[PDB]
Amino acid sequence: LDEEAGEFL
Amino acid sequence: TAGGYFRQSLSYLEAYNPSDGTWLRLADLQVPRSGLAGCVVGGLLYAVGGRNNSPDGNTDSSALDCYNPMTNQWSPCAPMSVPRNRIGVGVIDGHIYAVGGSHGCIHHNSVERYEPERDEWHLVAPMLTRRIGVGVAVLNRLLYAVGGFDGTNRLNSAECYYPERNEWRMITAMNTIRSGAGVCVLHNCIYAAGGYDGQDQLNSVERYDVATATWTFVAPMKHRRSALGITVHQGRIYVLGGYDGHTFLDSVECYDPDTDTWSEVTRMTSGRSGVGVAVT
Repeated sequence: LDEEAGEFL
Repeated sequence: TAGGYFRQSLSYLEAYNPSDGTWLRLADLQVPRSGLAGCVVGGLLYAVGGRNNSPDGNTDSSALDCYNPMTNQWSPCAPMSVPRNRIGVGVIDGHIYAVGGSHGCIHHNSVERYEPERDEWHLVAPMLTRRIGVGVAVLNRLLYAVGGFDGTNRLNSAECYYPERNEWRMITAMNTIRSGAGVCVLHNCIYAAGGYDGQDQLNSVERYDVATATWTFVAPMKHRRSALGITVHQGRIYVLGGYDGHTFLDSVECYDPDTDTWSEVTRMTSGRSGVGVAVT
């Protein structure tokens, strides 16, 4: 999703 | 640990006893948050910044709430001037410094200051660099901003703050670009654990020495992680939460500073990233 924390777009 | 993210932002405040080892819940946060930072002042635990990434919104947070281990209550305190997702915070003399973070597409270089005696916020001088996912550590009562992301480039640079002149000073840059690293001071000076450099999550861990102005590598963890929590109390610092690029990792690794080894100690019930950690 987001590469650093994994949170969604 | 306070907050975190797994499928959505979390309200979890839930502790771990490395002496016992079991997991048990405490009061949830008032508002779910991830990308926040945690710290202690006078024993009380304060969760700072972040955002609520939920099925119905993605609201960056300018709030911070104080919790008391004596009575299991979260009590709102005064909010900041701007919301700060992926914030870094440092504690000097039991005072609260809020560093960088993002609000929408704006990547802050601004820094703010909070007094738990009085409960307020005032702007100080901006950093040299806009930094979200910035690691913040305090050493010899100096405030350091380490790594992060300026909106285009991820950073290996670090800078230092002087509480007497409102001025930021670039120091020696890290050996590794690190955004969303775990940054804390252990024994002597600044440790930089893991993070994301724009292509891979990091298991390598760096260490800064102020007298020699030198960053030196130390043994790397077994599993890579960015957006992890970090906290110091009894030496032998553990890493909790984060993400490696596919799974919200479920490893708590423990580095011993003497033999310089890593080994997985325990695991909480679910994977999680973007936490604010401190210990009382």
